Amino acid sequence: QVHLQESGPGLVKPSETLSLTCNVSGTLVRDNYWSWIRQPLGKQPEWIGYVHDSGDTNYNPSLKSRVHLSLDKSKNLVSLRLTGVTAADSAIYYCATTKHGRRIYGVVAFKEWFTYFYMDVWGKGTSVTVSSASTKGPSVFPLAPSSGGTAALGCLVKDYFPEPVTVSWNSGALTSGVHTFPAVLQSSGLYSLSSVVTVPSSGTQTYICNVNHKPSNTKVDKRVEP
Amino acid sequence: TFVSVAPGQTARITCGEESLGSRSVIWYQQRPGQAPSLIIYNNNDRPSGIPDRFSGSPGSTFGTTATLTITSVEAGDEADYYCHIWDSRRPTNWVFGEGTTLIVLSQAAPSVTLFPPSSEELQANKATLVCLISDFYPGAVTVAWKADSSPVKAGVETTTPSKYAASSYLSLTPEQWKSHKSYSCQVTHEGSTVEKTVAP
Repeated sequence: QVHLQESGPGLVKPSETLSLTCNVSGTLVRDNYWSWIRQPLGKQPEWIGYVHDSGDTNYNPSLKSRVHLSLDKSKNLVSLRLTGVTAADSAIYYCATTKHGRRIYGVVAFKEWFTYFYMDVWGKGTSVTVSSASTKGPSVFPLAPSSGGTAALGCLVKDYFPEPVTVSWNSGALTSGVHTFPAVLQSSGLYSLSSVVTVPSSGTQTYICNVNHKPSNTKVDKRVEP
Repeated sequence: TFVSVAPGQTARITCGEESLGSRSVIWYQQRPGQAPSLIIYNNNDRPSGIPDRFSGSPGSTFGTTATLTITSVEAGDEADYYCHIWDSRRPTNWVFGEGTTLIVLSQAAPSVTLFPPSSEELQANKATLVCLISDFYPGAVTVAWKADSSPVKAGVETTTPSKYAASSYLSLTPEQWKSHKSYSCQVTHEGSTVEKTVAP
């Protein structure tokens, strides 16, 4: 299946250069147009540019002097560099396969012919925070079960920066009953979040939350017990 | 903007400026916590996996706005929707149209859960009370904390809820936690207030 996976630093300081990679499987990069798209928190997507091995490539004018897009055929990846970043560049960044279509009329309407692009396969996205604040890894604590025949149970992921943190349960073998809350940005300027699972109260299965904070290369497995 | 609709009914979502030239409109759907995904291209063509409940207004009558219609709406359709406009008489749009949030009123009252500090946090000389609030609509709550009967003036951090679920955290020292008889999380929602309490 065509599958795109973006990666990046999570945190970049103002004035630095943002460098992102989009790892591609299930198709060869030379055979597609590629777009990068970004979406700030609470806002709509903004198209950064599209690139093709042919040279049929174009950049968003507002970013023109700061952006570079590339394809690496040997490694089958797509790259972005964005220079002189500021807080306005904070967003989730996405890689997408980009298909091309044409609106074609009678020759009497030739001036109105045009091409359009649509993004048909997107990656999961990589979060980019441009901030002068330093990275901080989370502290992870278990939220012990105590009390319908069902109990709740969770993990507290405390005081990290920047976003995001991913939490899974039993490495992915528990996605039902699961609610991972959106993070709170605290007055300290650090984030915290919690994830909970709902389970039947009766000493079978083991419950472990797996927390990963990519920006700080932190991975924590936390067993949660009564 | 926002559009709310009952399950089974028809939703319509408007996006972009009034048309000038011939049009090709692309629509994307974004589910909470997910990437946008393509829903419609070339005004009314659908990619693989998209049912004919979703339809786009022709790139047609001059001076009109593009609309996405969703018939027989289900709760799975709840999402943000964005269009990307191609208009033969305008420059390329590098920003998508402003999004619209589709609300599906399946229908409301919050589930609240309140955790004491973990032994492990206490062993690190810290303490956090965790008040989890979920499964409520509409998405307005206020949270207040009590120490015994006294209002807490400090250490509270509470999320703005999103698609609803919300969290409130009370940071305390271990001796503050052990001192009082109890602490309470009070959740105020649609005229009512739900309280849960926790004690050493």
